[PDB]
Amino acid sequence: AASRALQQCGQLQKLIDISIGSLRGLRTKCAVSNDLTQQEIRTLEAKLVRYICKQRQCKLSVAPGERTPELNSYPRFSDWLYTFNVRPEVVQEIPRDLTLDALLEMNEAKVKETLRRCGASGDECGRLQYALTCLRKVTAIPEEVWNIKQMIKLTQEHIEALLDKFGGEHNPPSIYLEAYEEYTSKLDALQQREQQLLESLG
Amino acid sequence: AASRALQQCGQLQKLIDISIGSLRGLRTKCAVSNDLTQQEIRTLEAKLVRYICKQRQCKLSVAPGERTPELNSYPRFSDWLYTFNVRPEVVQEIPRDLTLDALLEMNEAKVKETLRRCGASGDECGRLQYALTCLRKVTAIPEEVWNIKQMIKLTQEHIEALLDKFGGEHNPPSIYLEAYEEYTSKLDALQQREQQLLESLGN
Repeated sequence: AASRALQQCGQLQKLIDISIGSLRGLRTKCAVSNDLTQQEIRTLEAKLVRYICKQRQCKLSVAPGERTPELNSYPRFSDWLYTFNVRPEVVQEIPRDLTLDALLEMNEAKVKETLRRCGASGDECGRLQYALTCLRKVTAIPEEVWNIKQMIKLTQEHIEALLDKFGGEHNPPSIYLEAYEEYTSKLDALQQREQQLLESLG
Repeated sequence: AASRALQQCGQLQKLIDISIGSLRGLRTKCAVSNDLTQQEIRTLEAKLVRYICKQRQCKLSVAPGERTPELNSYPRFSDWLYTFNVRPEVVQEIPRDLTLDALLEMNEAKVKETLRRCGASGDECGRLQYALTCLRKVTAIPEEVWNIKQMIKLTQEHIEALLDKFGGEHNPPSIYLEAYEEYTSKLDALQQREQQLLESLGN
């Protein structure tokens, strides 16, 4: 179990590193005051949180007894902080032995006071408090199978609704065309993943 | 301009209504403790915020003088609250004359005390405070043109990096395959929109 978990964290870390690069590019090379830039930042932040959660789940699936220190290093605290755009001068003022696992364990008043000691902004504290709540909520082929099937049904219904409201127009709005492309793509990704899960279950 | 802005708000509202339905389904028909469910909820919340901001931009691009009350009704405050999963018992305890435009005008202490008086949770107050900050940051064909071109370059680089790290594998991880599909799709959506913007800028 430890070998499989460490391999998965390493794969997840490649996605994280790529995504952190793209997030920095959106934040520095794009117009941040633009509503599409903001949508894409939020979407990439969401993927990074998912990848970080999956690394943590991989580490916790192993019984605690001597899961290799390489395995215990995932997820990386700096990756999570960078996901929520914590200023790098604040990351440098963070204690070395402090981990995301510790933040999850403290109460809300202690989290905020710890962030303030590092110089975190009031805007930065609410980000991480919200992030810990979204993180804590999350912390199985058949359970993944059922959930993916519900998500396919909703995605099919979303596409049908979009087509009902905008289909067959000769000057379709760009904002509709973006949703059409994304959701028909999402349906194909989900249907593919469902086949992967039905095989794993079978 | 009032006619065009109202028409755009109407199109945007159709996307909002559809998206609110899908968000409710994710929250009620799916496993909310699942990390893919959470990603998809976050992604739909992001689109909803974008649609609401675009409605607000449409209303504000028109000079204020007698823009029709139908136009002034966008965005709808309940749509924004539902996007951040505010409990309906809290929505009912919200004053009628209270608008999203007013919350944007208040200081942080005023926002929190107003939310608390409606019975909002501590998790709901920080959620909406975070939402107002993300909202306030946002609140033009050539500016859209330039931004899309930067986003295309990053999307292309993201795909190239995905293929560098995972391309040519015989058992590719599902999580990679999901990213590959999404980003190659996103590149096609961006490049199509770039064509549309280059046409509008041209004329």
